[PDB]
Formats: sequence, structure tokens, C-alpha cells
Amino acid sequence: SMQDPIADMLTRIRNGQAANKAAVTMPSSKLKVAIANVLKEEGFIEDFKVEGDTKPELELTLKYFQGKAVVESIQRVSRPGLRIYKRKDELPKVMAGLGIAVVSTSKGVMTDRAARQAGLGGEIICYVA
Amino acid sequence: ATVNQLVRKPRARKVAKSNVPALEACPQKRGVCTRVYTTTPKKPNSALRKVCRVRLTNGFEVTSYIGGEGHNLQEHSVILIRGGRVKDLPGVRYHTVRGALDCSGVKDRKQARSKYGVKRPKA
Amino acid sequence: KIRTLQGRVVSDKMEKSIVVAIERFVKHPIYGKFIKRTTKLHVHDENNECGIGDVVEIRECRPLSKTKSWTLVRVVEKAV
Amino acid sequence: ARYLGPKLKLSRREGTDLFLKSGVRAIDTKCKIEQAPGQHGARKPRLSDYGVQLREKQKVRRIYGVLERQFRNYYKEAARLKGNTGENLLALLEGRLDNVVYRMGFGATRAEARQLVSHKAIMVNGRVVNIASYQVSPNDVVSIREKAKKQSRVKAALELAEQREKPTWLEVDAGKMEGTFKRKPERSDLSADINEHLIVELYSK
Amino acid sequence: ELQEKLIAVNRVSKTVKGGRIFSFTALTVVGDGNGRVGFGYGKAREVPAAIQKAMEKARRNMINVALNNGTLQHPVKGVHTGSRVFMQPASEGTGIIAGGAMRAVLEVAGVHNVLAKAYGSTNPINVVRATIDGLENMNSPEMVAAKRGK
RNA sequence: UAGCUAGUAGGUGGGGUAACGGCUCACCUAGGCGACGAUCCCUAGCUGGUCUGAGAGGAUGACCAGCCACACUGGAACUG
RNA sequence: GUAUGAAGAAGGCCUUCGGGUUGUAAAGUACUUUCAGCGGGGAGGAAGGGAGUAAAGUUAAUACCUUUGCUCAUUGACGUUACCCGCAGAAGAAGCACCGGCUAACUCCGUGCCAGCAGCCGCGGUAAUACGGAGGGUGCAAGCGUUAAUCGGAAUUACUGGGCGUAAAGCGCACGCAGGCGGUUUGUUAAGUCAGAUGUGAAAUCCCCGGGCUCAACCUGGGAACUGCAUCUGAUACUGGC
RNA sequence: ACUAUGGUUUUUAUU
Repeated sequence: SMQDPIADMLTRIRNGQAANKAAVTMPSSKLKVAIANVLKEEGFIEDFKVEGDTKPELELTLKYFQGKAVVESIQRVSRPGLRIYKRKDELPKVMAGLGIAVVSTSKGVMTDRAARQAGLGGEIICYVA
Repeated sequence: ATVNQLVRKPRARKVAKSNVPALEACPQKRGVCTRVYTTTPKKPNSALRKVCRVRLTNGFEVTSYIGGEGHNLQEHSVILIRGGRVKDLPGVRYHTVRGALDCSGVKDRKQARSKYGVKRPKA
Repeated sequence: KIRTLQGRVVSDKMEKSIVVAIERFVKHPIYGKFIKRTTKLHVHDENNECGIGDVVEIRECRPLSKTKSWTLVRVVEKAV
Repeated sequence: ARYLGPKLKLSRREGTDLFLKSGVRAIDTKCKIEQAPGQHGARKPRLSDYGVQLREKQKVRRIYGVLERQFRNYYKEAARLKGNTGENLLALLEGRLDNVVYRMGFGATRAEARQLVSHKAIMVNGRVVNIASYQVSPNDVVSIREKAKKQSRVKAALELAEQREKPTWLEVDAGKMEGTFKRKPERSDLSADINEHLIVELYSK
Repeated sequence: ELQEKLIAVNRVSKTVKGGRIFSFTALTVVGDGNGRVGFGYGKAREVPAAIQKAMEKARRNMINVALNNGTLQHPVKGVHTGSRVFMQPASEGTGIIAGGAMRAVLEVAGVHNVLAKAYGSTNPINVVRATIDGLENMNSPEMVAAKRGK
């Protein structure tokens, strides 16, 4: 039924762009919120809210430009049944310096830019540009 | 396919077999030769062509094509059989060599002599 | 350090031995994906204090039985 | 391998002048340049279109007397240090010992120069070399053995070199018959009779 | 500057009872040999008119290729109908290599340092629309440095 | 080919070994394996390499390095 | 072999009959021995041993057993040898496969669905570039071909990277014994994972760069490839267990 | 109400 906390997150950020919907909702989790903060810091969303106590709900404010969406390249490039891990020296390059990979480190969710800044490896969880 | 499939065994592929197993991984082998027969062509062609029945060094018995002009072939005198098919001959995967063993010789050529097996004049 | 493993006891009625279940992660060396595998170890025990389902710590030292070198060290939480 | 046959038939079937069968004893070279070969080479091409880069490859092979498999080696060494396969290829062919001996003028043709090399008459750094494909180095000295220096074959070729094009990348003295090869051949003084746009997809069919 | 190229020709196998018809369909590309490309397809009577009927379209759909130091920024994928493509930057002369139906598209843009390959249920006149879809998907420096916010 | 054990499985007491174990010889019991393919069969020396390919992958382990097994066919014992 | 040689010969082949071509090729004439044949000389692999001569050895420093320089005079299977110097003379040295298209090279005569040709599509009934004959071309070259064994092309085995309404494959339809997958709070475990120290994917070798014998094979001085990897002292953020 | 059939096969390259 529900096996992974972000398998329903990437589709809800990619979809609704042709109707240019300024918002989207989903069920909330520790990893979804930790990703929403870096997607705001990298300018891919304009705001995120959490609402609830025992089964909380997450609302994301989506970002647009003149006649276009802004998040035009978003993929996992990994699957929950067959995950992807990298060493501190081997974190993946995206659009030869024009994109970023997202890593789950032993100090939380960050870009490969910031994991290499600290000298850490981890699990690769998203590719954005 | 799932992540739990296609592992621990490499799965099936095609094989050559070989299609000419009576040669035992050689291009050619000799055999005794017992009979010669006249065969029908395919509908686009008008002819009547010759094939020979040959038992090899290994006891396997094959039908081979006779290319070029004419034959005087004999019983148990031996000929050399080569791997290579002419689909216009019925039930045949094999070819005869003329320049080899007791086979029916050929004469008078300027171009192509490494086939038929033809010596050039000097005197 | 000598190599050690942990597992739950599954049989104990023997006077000088116990049987322990081991569940550890293993992959295909060039096709990846770590999966858990269930195996059973025969362990030497002359103290005879362990209970069934309780977690024990065991090690491989020298032969004591037919193709078997594993022996008992300690309990981890001593659950009854 | 080597051709061994009627030499002017090469310049005719390549539509290119190889300095074969001409010299100081012929008028207007008498080598029928731009007259078409045979009776089918006299007719319009049918353009496969692969045939036009095969025409241009044969031309640059035939000028320097190079075999196909050996030209597939020059096309591989030319690509080094991003040197351009349409430019460094000519600097390697122009740097051959059997072309450098022809440019120094100890023979009238690259074929006469190749026969002086293969017959052990040529030296480099004072040492004998029989390899016509030998790649000549900067600031290195080329010389000729006294048994060939005794012959009119080599002095008639130096008297022909005074009425010919002098290259900038090497120097030579006709009294001792000794030459210094100075620096790599470059685009500014090396002149090629081929379209560089036809040598861009070679051996990739 | 100008570069025009012919990739392949096809004849309609119909026999119009007078004989085999003289109706031909051509596959072409047009560019400048420096950084532009467009894709041509058209059907006419005899090849000398079918080439013009195909280049008609290549001149009407020509675009500039986003290059960074004379090659592509990143490996990129293209799609059209049953055809897939994968295109990646390489080095001087190490893009060609590639076969005639990729070679033509790359040489009218003047590049020899980009590799391309078609995959899936390929069709000779659709692979070029997938090759160009990968160049419509190829990232350009038009928005990347104006979107991190603020 | 989906079934297999009964020195097999858990205890007792001895023998033997450079040393260790059902290695091996005698009694008290009824336990112990099997699908990462046991049972029963069919083949095969292994690696660096080498042939091929962009590499992954495939073939071959014989020509240069280095291990291993064997002595017509199969045994048994001594010397060190 | 090289250069010269033109009623562009004698002889062939094609011949929009208008003329072309084999072809500077040959003969004629001049020039030179790489290599091969026969002749004369001749390098290194050769240390130790022998003789001279020295010694703060250990005792007795010219025994014996040891120690370190400098000289003389030598040990060669390979070898009828590397390498060098001679002698007559172009002399002793060229084939075979391919030319319908894909895939490099074009035509005529003869044969006329016959006889042969044989990757596949095909070629054969009146100019057949596909057969027999022949001239002219082409890729190789003292080698040339025809077939065979294995890989690539092969996504037709899908790790890179596949497919399942039908065109081929979703169990005919069910329960759930082994297996898998599965919120939240706070601890715990050290298999998977990680850090600090240490070792490391050897030599030869593809790939890339310099030497030793001419390039170089071969041997060698450095790189790169080898998408790899072992032992401890410790960590519990993350997965799987409890 | 009231029927069975007929083997085999073809036509240019070119700007």
C-alpha cells in the first residue's frame, strides 16, 4: 500500500504544472519536511507548512515563472527495493555543474555540494536541476 | 521483470549447434563415396544437378553437392568433403572438392583455379 | 579481536551443546542487493544456563565436534 | 608490400602529379596531367557518396607512397594532443624520412629517396637506417654514405633541387650532402592539394 | 554560412499499371556548420525534386544548439513515437564514429565531438524527431542562474 | 531427479596423532539433513593472463608468470 | 631494379564509327648492386683459475686459512656468426583472389531458361557488368583465397537495458505453511553501513609516455587502466533485528 | 426445389 515516504512526493511536485496550480497537499513525514526545507533553500518551492498532530498534512507552495513552471527536471534515479549509495569522493554530478543531487547523510538531508563540503557520503535520494 | 528475477542463472540464448556436426569442428573431412544421384531444382531454375552420398572417417553419412562440369566418380575411391551450403540442392549442407583425392578433375581456366584445382601451363 | 556473532537459541535439551539461529545480510558479488539469509549453528556449552529464544554471543575458535568449531561466550540481555 | 609497375599510370589514375617519369630531360613534364585514365575513368562519377572521400584518401596516400593499414596508423597518431586529424596528419606524412630525403634533394622523387633509404645508403645522427617510414625529430642531422655520394643519381637531384621549392623547416649543403631538420612542419608554409572537409569521418564507413 | 545534407531516399513500390511509379521520399537536414540545425522530410516526383521538397521543412524548423566549449553540457535523452535516443558530449573526432543518420545531423551543426545512438522501435524518418527532441530537452543557460531565489 | 540419513544425530568410556575432530574402537539413547538445490547423476584443474567489445558481457585457462593433481591400473608398508 | 625511350612500334581490347586504350609499358640505349651466391678479416658473451706485488687479519702479516688494489696472459657450443672490406652481372626473385547490389573495380563476344553461378536478393530466352571466353580495372602481395572455431553486430537474455488486453507472455479461480514488503515515541543490537590508523587491486601486458637494438617485435624507466579491497581501534545518524 | 470447380507466372535508369 505505502512502502516509502517520498514515492508520492516527486509525482505531486512534477504534476499540476500544466494547469499552473500555485499549491499542492500530501501526508507529512520527517523526511518529506527535511526535503521541503532544502527545496525552499534551493528555490524549487516558495513555502512549506505542516498541519496536524497524530497524522500530519503537508502543503507546498509551488514556484512559477513567465508562462512556465520552474521544476522542469526532477527524478529519483533510485528505487526503494534497490537503493543507491555513494562514498564521500563519488557523489554524482548533475548537468555538469548546473544541477544538484540530494543525499541523506548521518547529519541529515543536504545537497551533494554540502555533503562534499563536510567530507561525508550517504544514500542518494533525488536529482534536480 | 522484478528486482528478484534474472539473477543466479544467466538465461537462455541461441546456439550454432553446429549446423554441420559431421565435420567435427573442421572445415573439411574425407569420405569413401558410394553413390551419385540426379536432383530436381527449385521452381525459378531449369536444370538437373548431381549430388553424391559419402560416408566419412567417423561413420556419419552425408549428401554433398557437385559443382563445376561433369563427373566420373567411383565406389570407395575416396573424396574430400567441405562445409558450405547451396540451398538450391535438396537435403544438402555439404560441398565436394575436385582438386583433392581421387575426385573428377577439371581443365582449361584463366580465372579461378584455387576452386576446381587447376594447374597452369609452363611448357 | 576474535570474530563473534549473535543469535537466538532454538534447542537446548543437550547436555554439552545448544543450537543457535543466525540471520545476516548477504549479496550477489556483481548483481548487488543485500538480503537477509537464515542459517543454524551448533555451539559448545558446558555451563548449560541458556534458555530458548534468549540471545547468545558465540565465536569460532577450535574443533570440538564433527566439522564444528563454534563455542559459547555470554548472554546479551538474559531474558526468561 | 610495394607496387613495382608502370609509374606514370599512378599519377594518371590518381589525377595528381607524383614527380614520376618527369625531370630536366622532359618538356612540359610530358606526363599528361589532367588527361583521364582508360575508357571508364573518362566518364562522369555516379557518387556513392563515399567514393569522393575514397578519391581524396587515395590521393594523400599516393603522394607520400603510403599503404592503407599504415595510413590507418597515421590517422590514429595524428589525433594526439587534440592536434586535428586534418592537420597533424600532414605534419607526420611530411616528417617521413623518405619525404625529408626528397625535400633535401638527394633523390628526384620520394620513390628514389625510399630506394636510397632501403638500400642502406642514408644515415640519421651518423647511424644507418633502412626504415622509409622513420619519423624525423627536431634539430637532427641527415647524411649519405660515400658509395652513393660518388654517383650522379644524387648530384643531379641536388641540381634539380635549386630550381624547386625550398622548404622553411630544414637546411642542407650540396657540397657535403648533409642536412639539418630543424622544427615540426606547420600549416603556414606547408601547402596541401586536398579538401580538409573530406578527411573527417575516415574508417567509420 | 550554410550546410545542407541528404541522409536517405525511398521509392514508393506501387505499380500504377503503366509501371513502377516515379514517386520518391527524401530524408534531409540543414544547418550552418557552426551551431544550427533543422530537419527535413518530403515526397515528390523523382529524387531531384524530392530533395528540395524535404529541405523545404529543414529551413522552416532550424534552431541554435546550446554548446559549452564547442560540445554539449550533459548526457541527454530524446523521444518521438517508437524511437528513443541517447546523446552525450565526447572529445575531438570521438563523436564520429556515429552512423550516417546521426552523422548528417551532427555535421550540419559542425560538431565531431558529440556521440549519439538510437534505441527502441526505430523508424528511419522518426529517429531525427527524437534526436531533435533530445536537443529541445538539452539545458541552456537561460533560467538556471535566475531561479534559486530570492 | 524432491526427497535423505540410521557413525546418521545427541550423551558415556577408551585408542591413535606433530596436533584436532565420530580421526577411530567399544556401549546408552532417537535424534540430525534438504531447495544459496540435499538425494541421484553429468562434466571440469585454478588464477594472473589471453581472444573479443566502448565497457559491462562472452570464449579460453595451452605457448609468458605461479599454484595444484598424478606415475601402466589400484593398493600396502618402511626410510626421512 | 633505376633512368631514358614515341611513325605511342609488333600483338591485344572497346569502337554514338566521331575514334579511344593496354602504356613509358616493351624494344633501343645508359645507370647501380639493398638482398641472395662465392672470397678475406673479425666484436662481446670470459668470471674464477695461473704468475707478479701489497696487508696494524688470528698465530708467526712472505705457512695454512683469509683480505683489497694494480699489471701480464687466457678459457666460445652458438659460428661455414653480428659487423666490416672484395667479384661478374639486372643479374637470381610474382602471383593468386575480387569487378550485379550491400562492399573496391566495367565492358564486349559467345551461350540463349540451356549449361553453369550459389551470403541473401538473385543472375540465365538476343549486346547477360552475375554463366564460358577475353580485354581493361581492384584489394592484397610471396603470398592469395575458400570454409571452420569463438566474440562483436545481440536489448535475439535486457547489471548498462526489455516485454506481458490483443500481435508473444497475468497462474482459470482461491486460502495462506516457508519467503518478502509494511505508521509513531523512547531505548537497545552491531549483520548491512561509516570514521581514524594501516595495507592494497603484484611482475609481464592492452591504453599512455621515455630509453636499450634502426622504427619495432622483445627487454626495460615512469604513468594510466584494473568501475577492486584486507586487519584492527572505535561510531550508531540510516536499514534490518529485539 | 435447385451447384462442383480452374495447378504456375510478368514489364526501365535517370537529371
